[PDB]
Amino acid sequence: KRPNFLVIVADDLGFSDIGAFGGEIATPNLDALAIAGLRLTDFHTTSAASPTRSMLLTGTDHHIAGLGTVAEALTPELEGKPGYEGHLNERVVALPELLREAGYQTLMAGKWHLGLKPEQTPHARGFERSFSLLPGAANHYGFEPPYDESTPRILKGTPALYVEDERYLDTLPEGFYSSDAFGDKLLQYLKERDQSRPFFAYLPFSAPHWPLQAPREIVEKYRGRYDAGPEALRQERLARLKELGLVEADVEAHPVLALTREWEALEDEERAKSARAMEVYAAMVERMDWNIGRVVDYLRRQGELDNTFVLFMSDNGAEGALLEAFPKFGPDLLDFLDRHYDNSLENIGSANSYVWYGPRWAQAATAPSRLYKAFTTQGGIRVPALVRYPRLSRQGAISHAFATVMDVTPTLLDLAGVRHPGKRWRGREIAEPRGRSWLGWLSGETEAAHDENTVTGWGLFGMRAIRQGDWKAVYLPAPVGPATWQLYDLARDPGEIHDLADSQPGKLAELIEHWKRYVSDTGVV
Ligand SMILES: [Ca+2]
Repeated sequence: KRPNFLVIVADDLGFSDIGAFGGEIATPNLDALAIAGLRLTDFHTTSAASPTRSMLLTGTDHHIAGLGTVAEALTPELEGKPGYEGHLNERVVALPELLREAGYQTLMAGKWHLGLKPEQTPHARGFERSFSLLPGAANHYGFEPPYDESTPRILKGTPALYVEDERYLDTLPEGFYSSDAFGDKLLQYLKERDQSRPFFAYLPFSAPHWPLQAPREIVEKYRGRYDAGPEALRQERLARLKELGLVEADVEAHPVLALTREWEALEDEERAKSARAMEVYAAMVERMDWNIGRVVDYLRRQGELDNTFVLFMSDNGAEGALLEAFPKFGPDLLDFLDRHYDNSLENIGSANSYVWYGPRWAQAATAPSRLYKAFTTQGGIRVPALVRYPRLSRQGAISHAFATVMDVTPTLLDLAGVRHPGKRWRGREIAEPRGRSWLGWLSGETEAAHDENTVTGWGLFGMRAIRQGDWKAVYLPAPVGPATWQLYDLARDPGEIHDLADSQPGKLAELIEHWKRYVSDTGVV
């Protein structure tokens, strides 16, 4: 009997935020799935939202699938390059397109980020029912600033732009909050389904992405929890990750890098507003979890949960960006926020606040990894992941087997009994997956879907990484790194701390060869 699929994606969720991944945040629904299922510690996305999402729905690399760089950063020197179209292109077929022709009902509620135009929406790319925020982010409550020439570029590119199927929405309902609206819509779609056939349900939240906003009654639950700051938090998370066996007891955490003032150097007002941002974030995660519970509990009561392959992942590392630090997100973002929002302590988290938590809170969640979102180090690309499907033998454990987002499409086609069509689909040439199906591994037949010779590449925002087995080389340009290849043995040094470039030039050499083939195979510019 063919399984259902429930693929749930958090937006900028960090590695140890969820209870079953070492966190203090209340996530009882996700915990129950994770502990019963398989937690992954070596599962990888890309370093940003739309690249990852392009891969998750294709089984190939973002440079092929249309998100060679993020759309919001395309220049005229890249526009025209194949795979840099700025949206999911027609050089790929998506997973829902393939399941839909094989009898699955394809259902989505959440953030898309794969295209703004009609012919690029979920309805156009294989979803029969969809309720979607098309851009990368937006106000969770739908409160919009004035849009004119003087509006910061980062706000202009994040309107609350929603579609349902083919209808671009004029207005949002009363009481709209993103995670609740997504929960509501996917539950509706599930209740209205044809019960004699399986479904592919896609639940990409916009939480916990900035602006950090959540229901006050949930924020209140975290009052005072983060008063000790982000370095005290990082220590609690590291200890708990070791206690749970998610990281080995000897692991050396990468040092925290930040241009901001450390907690103890902050004035009391500043501290209070930063802790409140973290209390808000925690509420965002809890309320996402609560909506997940609504979906999952419905399926359970229907007797469908055990027949549903449930995959949860974040889409990249925790978000450490200072949005004020990027002039191109302006002109003056902070002044505009100061004149149009209220970020006073007591308003933070509500519709007319606009905050992000910054590098220090972000690195508490990525530890022991190096850095955070938009870096090709482990901090930006190693994300929490779980699989709950009791029809698979490998459940109840923590697995450190290498995996990536590109493995999802081939795994789900496999379970559906559906063959990838090859190099041609709907009269056009298409790419075949670069990932590998997880079926043998999760069946207990092999110990991993990949091996010591597997080669995987990353490149975005000028950064690079190239990995074979557990050897990884990384390239961070100025001002963020030495603008040279650094080499790491991930099996001994997960924090990417000890550069082996000089002591293992032969291994670096080979990885640089692999990197050239990566660029060549996928069209990296
Ligand atoms: Ca993201």
